[PDB]
Amino acid sequence: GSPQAIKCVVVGDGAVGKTCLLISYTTNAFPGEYIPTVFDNYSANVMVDGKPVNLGLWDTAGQEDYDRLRPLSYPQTDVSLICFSLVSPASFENVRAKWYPEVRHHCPNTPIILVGTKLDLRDDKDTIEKLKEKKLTPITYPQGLAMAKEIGAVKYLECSALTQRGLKTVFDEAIRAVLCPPP
Ligand SMILES: Nc1nc2c(ncn2[C@@H]2O[C@H](COP(=O)(O)OP(=O)(O)NP(=O)(O)O)[C@@H](O)[C@H]2O)c(=O)[nH]1
Ligand SMILES: [Mg+2]
Repeated sequence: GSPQAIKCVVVGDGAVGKTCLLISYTTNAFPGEYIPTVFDNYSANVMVDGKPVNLGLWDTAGQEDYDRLRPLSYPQTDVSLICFSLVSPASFENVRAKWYPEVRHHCPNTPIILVGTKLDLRDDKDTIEKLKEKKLTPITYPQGLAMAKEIGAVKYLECSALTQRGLKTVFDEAIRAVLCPPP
């Protein structure tokens, strides 16, 4: 047959690491240094569970200024990654306050993966200490999983675009959430 075409849209607050996640996955290199994007397209031709897939990846802008344009990326979405940074509690709460409602509205009845980004920073002695000074604490795995279940996500996954810990898994699971498994 042909590789199954699967459209995956990536959303979440500005600076949670959406573009880095995509560039790290598709090229194996982490981009130079930060810079907001305005809807870039990426792709991956891969095997998952013995099936070839053409994964089309749609990056989106997290900033509020791009709210009116973001919806143009949603038609025909097969799976959505809702991203939050593990070291930004606000970005976590925005999963329920903003991103889930937006995705559910524009992409009803398609799978969602919840992605906790910047896993390397949850492990950063410094970063922790620094969050502490601000009365913040990183989001834990159980906390993340609970958000996932609240929003009906098929999976909760944690990763670092920088170290690539758990990176491949995010995309294999986004594809698995779409494919029809064996009998
Ligand atoms: N430590 C660390 N930093 C990361 C990781 N991923 C992205 N970052 C950093 O976080 C910042 C934002 O990343 P970026 O991918 O541009 O975020 P975005 O979600 O695409 N922002 P926007 O919605 O504005 O386009 C950059 O400084 C980038 O280096 C990570 O896995 N670990
Ligand atoms: Mg970006």
